[PDB]
Amino acid sequence: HMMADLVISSYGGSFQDAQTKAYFDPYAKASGVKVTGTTGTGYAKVKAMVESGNVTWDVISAESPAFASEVKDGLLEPIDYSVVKADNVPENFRTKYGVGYMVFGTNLAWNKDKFPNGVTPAQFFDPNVKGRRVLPSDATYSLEFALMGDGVKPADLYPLDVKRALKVIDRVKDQVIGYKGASDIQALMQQGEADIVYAGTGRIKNAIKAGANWSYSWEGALADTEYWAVPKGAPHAAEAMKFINFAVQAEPQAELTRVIAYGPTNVDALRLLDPAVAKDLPSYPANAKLGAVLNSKWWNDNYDAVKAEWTTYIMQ
Ligand SMILES: O=C(O)[C@@H]1C=CC(=O)N1C[C@@H](O)[C@@H](O)[C@H](O)[C@H](O)CO
Repeated sequence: HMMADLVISSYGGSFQDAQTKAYFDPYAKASGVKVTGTTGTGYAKVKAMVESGNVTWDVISAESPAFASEVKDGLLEPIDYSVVKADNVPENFRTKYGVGYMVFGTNLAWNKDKFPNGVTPAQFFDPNVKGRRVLPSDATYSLEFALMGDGVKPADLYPLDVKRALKVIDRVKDQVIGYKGASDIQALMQQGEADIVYAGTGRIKNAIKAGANWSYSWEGALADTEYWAVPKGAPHAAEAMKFINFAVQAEPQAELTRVIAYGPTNVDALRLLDPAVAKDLPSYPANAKLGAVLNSKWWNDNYDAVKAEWTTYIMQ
């Protein structure tokens, strides 16, 4: 049994606040287990922890390119499907080393006072459009936005033309104030320290709810899948499977979407929600046609080479 906290690593800020309300606190109440949310999730951190042999994280939230790299390096425990019992979660989300629990869009957002007529992906990469820009911390999401912004059709994205994408970012690189994580981006929006960003739909909508006079579009947006995974050598690997089972059920999945504008993988969650929530999701036909879906197969094969270039690229 659990004699200490079940440690869950995520992204912090409003998204972790949402996960705590929908998954962490309800599981703690249902199981009697102490659940502690932490930050730092990512492939580099998971690798360092697992390879050290000093594993302090029991459950991780992994975005599909980070998840792909973790699987490739044998950093995760296989999911116990005798424990994770969710026939209403499509089999393609129920993978060997992780369970797809959320579908999320990454969108172009603008401050309405600086840009009342909005910003298109073409205008984001236009040197003549003046404004403090924030791009994501890694090459993932960033490269696809640069390419769609430069006129690459969403259907023609992969294999990513990395050279072109970087030459595209090069046009507005002097106006890019940072390459930040989701929590840092939401704080910059709320503090009015940026004018144009590329961030998670839920982070944008939560900043607006909190008073940020910002807007966004689905033009050049990138949709991705978020996974629950268990680091290899996790001290509470068996309890982690019990948390994952709980979290992927219709009620916790619907509670997540209620608080933050990210979509469920459980097919029975949306009928529990306001019909209007469907319009703020990447799968919505009017939204889907304007952007693309991240290809994790491409990132699985190309992440290491792209990362080696990206690190040197953002270090000027
Ligand atoms: O935390 C969020 O609201 C969103 C929703 C899931 C997710 O992975 N998020 C983070 C990404 O949008 C992004 O911040 C990413 O981790 C970095 O760009 C590093 O690749």
